[PDB]
Amino acid sequence: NKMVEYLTDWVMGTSNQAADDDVKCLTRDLDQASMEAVVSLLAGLPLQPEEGDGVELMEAKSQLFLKYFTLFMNLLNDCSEMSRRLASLRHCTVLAMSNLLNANVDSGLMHSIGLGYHKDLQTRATFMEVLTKILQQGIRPKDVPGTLLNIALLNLGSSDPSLRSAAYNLLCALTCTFNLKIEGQLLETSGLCIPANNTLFIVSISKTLAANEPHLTLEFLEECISGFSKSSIELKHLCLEYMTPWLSNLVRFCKHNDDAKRQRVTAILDKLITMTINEKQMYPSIQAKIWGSLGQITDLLDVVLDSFIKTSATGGLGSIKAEVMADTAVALAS
Amino acid sequence: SIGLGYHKDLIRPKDVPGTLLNIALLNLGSSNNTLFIVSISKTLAANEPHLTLEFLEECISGFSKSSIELKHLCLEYMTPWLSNLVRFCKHNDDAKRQRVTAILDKLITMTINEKQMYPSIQAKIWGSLGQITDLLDVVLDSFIKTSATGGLGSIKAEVMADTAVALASGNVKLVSSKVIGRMCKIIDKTCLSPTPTLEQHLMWDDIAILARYMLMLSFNNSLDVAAHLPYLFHVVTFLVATGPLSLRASTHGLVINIIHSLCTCSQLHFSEETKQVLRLSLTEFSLPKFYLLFGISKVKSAAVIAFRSETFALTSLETVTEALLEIMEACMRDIPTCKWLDQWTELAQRFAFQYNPSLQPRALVVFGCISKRVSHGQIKQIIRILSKALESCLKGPDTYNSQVLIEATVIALTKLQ
Repeated sequence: NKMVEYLTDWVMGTSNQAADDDVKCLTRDLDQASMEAVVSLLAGLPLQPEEGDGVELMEAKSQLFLKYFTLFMNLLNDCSEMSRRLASLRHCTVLAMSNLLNANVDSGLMHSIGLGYHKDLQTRATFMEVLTKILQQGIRPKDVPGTLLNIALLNLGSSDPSLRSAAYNLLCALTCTFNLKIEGQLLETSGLCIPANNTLFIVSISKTLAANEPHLTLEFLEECISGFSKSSIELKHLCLEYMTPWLSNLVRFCKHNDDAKRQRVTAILDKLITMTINEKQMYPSIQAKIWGSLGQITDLLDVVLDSFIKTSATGGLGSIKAEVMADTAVALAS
Repeated sequence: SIGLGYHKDLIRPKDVPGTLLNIALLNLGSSNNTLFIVSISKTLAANEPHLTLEFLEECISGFSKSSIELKHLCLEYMTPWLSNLVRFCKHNDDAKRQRVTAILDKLITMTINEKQMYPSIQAKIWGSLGQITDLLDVVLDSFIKTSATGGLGSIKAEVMADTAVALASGNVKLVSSKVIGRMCKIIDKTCLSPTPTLEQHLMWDDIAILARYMLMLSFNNSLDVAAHLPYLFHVVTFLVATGPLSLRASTHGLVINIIHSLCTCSQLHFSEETKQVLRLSLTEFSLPKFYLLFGISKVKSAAVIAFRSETFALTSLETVTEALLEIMEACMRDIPTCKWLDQWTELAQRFAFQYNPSLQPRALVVFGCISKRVSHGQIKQIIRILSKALESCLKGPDTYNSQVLIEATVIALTKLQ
């Protein structure tokens, strides 16, 4: 593990220092070879930090893993958009990242969950292929449930056939491992030609998972509200569609005698209010879908109204937040 | 002069009720009364479902000129009115029929154009208009006509193929049966004006357009395989390694998806061994050999090439048909009353002994490979087919078709005997 810190410095040492076409091609070839060497070296390599300053293993492992992961992501995110090397180098980098992640289970996904949404759908596809392997090796895997379910459900309705296939295989793995009452219809496969219009299928899967398995109902909601900002408009519509079936479950985890649970519910409601205030293009959809459904449940009215009032005090009189929440009170009332 | 209600930024007197109600409903939301307007629209649609035609025409017309938020409101309060269109479906008026055709065409143009709200547009309009079992025939006919006008590989054709999944979400059996029956009917009716190959036929555009419908409806058992398996196998046998590379990949994906749906359908309970055979078949169908057998070789993945816009030998078709028959007979060990081989044998012998330039060379081999009991009439017909093909090759300049038919007859005899 010692030489990793060296060749990591060597890797992407001149990712932007090239100045000549021949120099650029030679540096790209050298980077491809070095990436191949690092990928081969990290394959199965445990992540054991050098003995630190009386530190726990968790902190040193997180620091080292984060250093390598950010180095690799900086290399790859700059590696998109020498001309022939652009694809081989990208694949070598992502293979190295996969071999790093698979080696360390409770030292990985914490900082890797942000690659699922990404911007490079090819990157995301590989990420969900990796997670499928990991979950089949028979952050604790309790909170990983909803966080992974959101990623898989969101990535089914993508615009790349490979991405949808990867997401489908991920749901197959997650349902098999976590025993979710989705009646067990999915079977893992490859070469599937998943149709592009999977809105009804994803929405039905989410509805059945919510009703049959309202076990998590919080990690999924937090992840979906977080990722609703990071998606595109069409996927914003899809995400609202399969998140509407879940907002009903928030009632049960609202009156529980836990301060952490109440704070989590309050944060979810605050994020939803912020989404309502900010997203103006699809405003009637957001109202009639989220708030028009949240109003139909009697228990959560006190919490929702209190969040409205607190955000009104924070935003200030005459501010966009005040007007938005005054109007959305009409939607909540109905 | 009623058009001024559909303003810019800030005549029978019976139907003007709806033609003015549309203006009122749209204008109520201009600059949060969306819930009120939507509820008013739903209540009017239910309690007063009298016209349901002038109002829909007016709303579709006004959707084009509205704003994005106004478009959201328009879809929201107009979706409740699409369900009531079922009443004016069995009506015995030619004018009403033309009106419904125009309305469906306008909705199709809206679905194709406004791609921003596309998930919501589909789930609201088509996800509701599918369930009305009376209007399925009209919807599918308009779909096929629009796709034909676009042609294969068109934006309209792709959008219709994608929207067929939404339509079939509601009524899987009806739409699946309609699509399969129309494709089988086109294939059969191809036997009236024979041409040397299918890609040279006049109905090839129809065949290609209807194939992608099955490709998109195959996933997640939206074709009801447990009832349409023989026709799917028949179509695949006639389509294997035919047409452009996109269609070859589509055929491969269709077979893979049909096998997957058969393996993951809950309407047919299977023993452990049968499901194991099916899973092994799905594993084998992705191997490098079958990619060459389907003609989709030197492609990394079939799905990647397929969702975008080479000579074939009868030995390959024999191998593919044998594999499919293995899967089919493996399935049949559990369904006691299954008559699938009878159906496929009937649909193969139908095309085996009737002349055609393109369907007969394939059909003879498929019949030989699939048949379970031959009789002397079949043998005599096969031998006479060989004799007539030899005579045609000797006389007619078309050497390739005659040689292929001779080879098909020889292979059919080899299997049948």
